[PDB]
Amino acid sequence: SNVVLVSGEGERFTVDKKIAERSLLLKNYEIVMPVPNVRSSVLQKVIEWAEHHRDSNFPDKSAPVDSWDREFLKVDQEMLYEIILAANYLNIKPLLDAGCKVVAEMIRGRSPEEIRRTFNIVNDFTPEEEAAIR
Amino acid sequence: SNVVLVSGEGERFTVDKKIAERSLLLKNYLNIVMPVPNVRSSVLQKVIEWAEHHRDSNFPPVDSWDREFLKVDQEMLYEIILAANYLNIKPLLDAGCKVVAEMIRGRSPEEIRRTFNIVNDFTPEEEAAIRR
Amino acid sequence: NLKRDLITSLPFEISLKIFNYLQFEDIINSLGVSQNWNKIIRKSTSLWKKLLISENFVSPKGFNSLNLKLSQKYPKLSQQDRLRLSFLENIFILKNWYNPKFVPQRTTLRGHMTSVITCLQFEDNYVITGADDKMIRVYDSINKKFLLQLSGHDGGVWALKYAHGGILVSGSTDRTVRVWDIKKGCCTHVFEGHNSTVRCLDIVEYKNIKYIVTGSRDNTLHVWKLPKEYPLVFHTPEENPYFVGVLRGHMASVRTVSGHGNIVVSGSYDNTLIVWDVAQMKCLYILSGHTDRIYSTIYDHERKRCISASMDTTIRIWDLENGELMYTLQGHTALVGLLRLSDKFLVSAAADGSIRGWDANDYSRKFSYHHTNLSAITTFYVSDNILVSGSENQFNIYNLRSGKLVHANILKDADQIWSVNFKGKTLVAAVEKDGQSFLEILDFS
Amino acid sequence: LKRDLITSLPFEISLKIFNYLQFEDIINSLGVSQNWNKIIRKSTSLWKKLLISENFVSPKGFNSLNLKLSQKYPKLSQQDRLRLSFLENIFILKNWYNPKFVPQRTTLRGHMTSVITCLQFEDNYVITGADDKMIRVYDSINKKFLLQLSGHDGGVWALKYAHGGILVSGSTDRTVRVWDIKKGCCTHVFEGHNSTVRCLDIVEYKNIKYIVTGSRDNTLHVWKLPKDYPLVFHTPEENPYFVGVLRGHMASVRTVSGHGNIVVSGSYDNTLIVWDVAQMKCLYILSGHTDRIYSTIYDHERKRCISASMDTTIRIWDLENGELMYTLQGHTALVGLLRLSDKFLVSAAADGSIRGWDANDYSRKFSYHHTNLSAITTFYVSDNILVSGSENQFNIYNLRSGKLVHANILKDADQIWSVNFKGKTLVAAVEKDGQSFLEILDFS
Ligand SMILES: O=C(O)c1ccc2ccccc2c1-c1c(C(=O)O)ccc2ccccc12
Repeated sequence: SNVVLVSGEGERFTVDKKIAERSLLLKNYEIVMPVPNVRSSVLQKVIEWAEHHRDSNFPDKSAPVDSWDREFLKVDQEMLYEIILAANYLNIKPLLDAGCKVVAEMIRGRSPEEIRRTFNIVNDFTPEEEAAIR
Repeated sequence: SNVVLVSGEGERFTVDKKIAERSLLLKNYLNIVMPVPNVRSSVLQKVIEWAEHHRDSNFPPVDSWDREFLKVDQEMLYEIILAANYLNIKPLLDAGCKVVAEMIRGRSPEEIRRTFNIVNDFTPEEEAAIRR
Repeated sequence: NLKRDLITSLPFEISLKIFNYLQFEDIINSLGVSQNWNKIIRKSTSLWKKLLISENFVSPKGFNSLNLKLSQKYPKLSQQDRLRLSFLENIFILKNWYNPKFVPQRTTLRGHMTSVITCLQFEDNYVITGADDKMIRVYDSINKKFLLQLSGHDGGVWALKYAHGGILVSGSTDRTVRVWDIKKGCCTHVFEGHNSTVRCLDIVEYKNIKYIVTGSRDNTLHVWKLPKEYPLVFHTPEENPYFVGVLRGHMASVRTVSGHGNIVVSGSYDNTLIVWDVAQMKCLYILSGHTDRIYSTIYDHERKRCISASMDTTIRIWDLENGELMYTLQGHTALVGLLRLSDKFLVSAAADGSIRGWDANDYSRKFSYHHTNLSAITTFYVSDNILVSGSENQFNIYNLRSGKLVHANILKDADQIWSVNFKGKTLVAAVEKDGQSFLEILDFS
Repeated sequence: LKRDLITSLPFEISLKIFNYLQFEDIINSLGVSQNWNKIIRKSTSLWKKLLISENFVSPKGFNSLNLKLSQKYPKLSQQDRLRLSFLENIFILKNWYNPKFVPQRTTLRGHMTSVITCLQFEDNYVITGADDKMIRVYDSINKKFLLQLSGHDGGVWALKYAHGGILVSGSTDRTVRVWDIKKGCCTHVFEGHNSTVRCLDIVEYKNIKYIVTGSRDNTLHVWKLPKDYPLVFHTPEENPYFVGVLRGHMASVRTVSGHGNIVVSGSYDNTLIVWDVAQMKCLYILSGHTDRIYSTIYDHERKRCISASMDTTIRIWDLENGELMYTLQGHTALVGLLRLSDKFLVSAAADGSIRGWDANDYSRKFSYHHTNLSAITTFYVSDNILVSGSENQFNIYNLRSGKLVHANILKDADQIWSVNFKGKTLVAAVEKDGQSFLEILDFS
């Protein structure tokens, strides 16, 4: 018993109904649900997470990220970003959680410059808002 | 749940919404940030100190923590009455008016004048007609 | 320095708030503070209103009448300034009423042929008395003089009601109802129709028409129009254009009546009060439960209540929305005499030389005063400020705010006090000396 | 290339990222950008979860800490207030927790006598009382003696501070005095009490305040705290402020605890009674102990009562219905002092033991022994710190790690009569060589 999920780049993904039901948006109510504005390469990776986790339960500091979830999320930041987006859109809370934990792992321990370099963000503090420091 | 009241000097005062509602203008308004034109910060802060202290008061006679609170110079008192009036907080306005009245009670016209720095501007005629 | 004329500086209304927290003594002082305080204080009608009310010189539902009388007395003055002079005058007069050192001016005028006065009216500078000698005597209360005797009744006068314009209505054992003009000095109209003594009477005004309601020992009341435009005699009510109809319901003598507008309440020796609509000529309610004769009633129109006093020794307050009994007041000693309702107090005398006062709204206990002699009360008159009371050899005046006898001394030489009435500076008494009647006018200017 | 994930993601998600980090990493993040800094301070939850998780306030205590910060930082926003308060708190806690940090010490003269019998610390006042009949008032901000309140005709043995600089005292003269500190004098004397007043409390309820007064005379007295100046009432039936007497215990009332209209007392007669001061009515008889009751706490939050005996146990009772839930074992000696913080029931026995139990289920959370095994004379606790004193020993314990933080800050005391702390201020009434002193310690 399958379902098909169409990504935003127009590719069809066939996956098992119960595995797709990991998505609550999916769950809620042959059968072909669209995934608007979600790069086919992104939805792939979601489905991959979902199949890997077919027999995982999760709860409702926190449960640290699964050793597998950590590799599967060792990606470039734009993939990281769209996946977090995707799990938000699809309401796959355990995935949004993991995603967020990894981003937090990027900030952890770092300094302000360190951080900025880590995301290519622009320091737009005035000399006087800069030096304001506690 | 909070609300911001902006004083005539541009200073933003965060206050609990339930608490600020003591002002019926604010309660009325209407409908996160409410201007309070022409009310100095120190005066607004005084008002909010009153509203926060009376948070659990039932208003429907005289007053007591309000007496230290209203024991200020005349400029301040005046200004607090204006702000109470503007903001529609009857029990505070009522309280400030009572305080003004306490200044006048049992005092002669000579003393009332000296208290408020008022010039006696009756003609000797106006005044003869006054004592009867 | 950091000093500011707050009254001046503040919005006008905020300044009146402030001034309305003050005693009037402080307000008089404030008037003398400066032109601007003077103007401010003198601008406010409602400041002076409140003052007049807080000193009980007048009531909310009495005020338009006072305003009118002032515009008449002082036409060149503003409402505010009228109220203020009225306030200042009343305080002066009251201060005198309150001061045990003050001695009023006493005037004595020959009373009636018989030594017992039965009724007394004090209105518009007129004092009117009736008695067992078949005569009504009209006196002038400013100039303090006897104006004139009105004769013609064939029996004793049991009741009289003055109506605006020098008009008088009396009722007599001769079973007539008579209407008088004082200025002209004669009986204008005789209304026959009662089959027995006219015992009591009232005058009511409804939709701008004035009516005489008369109660009789014949069991009935009769309603007549007060004539507007000598004596014209009407032997037949049927053919009398001023005759409205008869009110039948009581099974015995009608002792007492009290009306306002189209509502009239009577009490009877049948132990009952009837409430009547006088425009429909119908009974509204029978009020049952007293167990002996009723001798006094007040229809309380402000509050829509009836107050009755009975030989059974109780007072009852009845609710005129539903004809229901509200309250029974008692007891231990009988009540006597006529009841009075001031704006603050229901007051009655009692069979033990006392006067009692209850709050006029919820009838809680408010005052008792006692003639030290255990002397049967014959008469008292009251207002929110003053109680005046008489009995044998005794004429007392009390300050109802402080609860103290203010004057015990004033009419000592008089043996009996039959009737007493007062308004502002004037106080009048129908009295007996050495087996003879007099009228006493006491003036507290 | 890369992305500014924080800015790009919906507010709610970036927030959820921030809730995963430690406070350090969140400050750091404030110094990254106008938008980062913005996002982070738009956030009330962030800082609320932070105060809570370091135990600087409890879900229930929140609104009240909020109003206090409002009363103190009127011109700040809720967020910035919270941030300030967290950052002030984390810096003080680091100090308290730091083995290499030593606090400033101010030693002040105490009472004419070496034993101090009671201590209140509230509103920047330290108030102590002793056998010498006196009450002493100290300023905790400037670390100074303010004034002495005298009047009592005998030892002072119970104090309670009331908001507004008012204090209430119990004594051997059997008076109940009320003082105004800001005026420096006694305002009301409440006689009526046929022995010493050993204990006392103040409660509030339908916005009037009352004083409950407990006695070596078996009964309690209920008065109302008032609204030329030594204004005395010899006569209880003719004293306006006296409500009633609450008769029950057949022995001395050693200890009392209440709020609102519920007061609970524990007696030398081995029982406790639960009272309703509104109706002046006895509610339950907590009976089961086999020796003196030395302490009790009315846990209003959970509608429970805790009792500490000379019989050596502790007992928890359900105040909705009045039966025993648990008997605790942990003291092979009379449990003397009792405290309840948000997370811990802490008790302290005279074998030198101090033990801590979960405030909810009462499972064992910690035990500490003064090395010399002498009687624990006083202790004070929060969720984060334990300060306990005994003869020759003054100890600060870090409750997260269970390690002794300092052992000798008050090395030179021979006795710690009484200890109390708040924020950056530790205060102790101590004895040195026959004289008593007030010790104040500053962790800012
Ligand atoms: O009952 C009494 O003896 C009593 C006592 C004090 C009072 C004071 C003011 C007015 C009435 C008072 C009364 C009283 C009440 C009554 O209590 O309303 C009702 C009827 C009364 C009749 C006669 C005398 C006193 C009466």
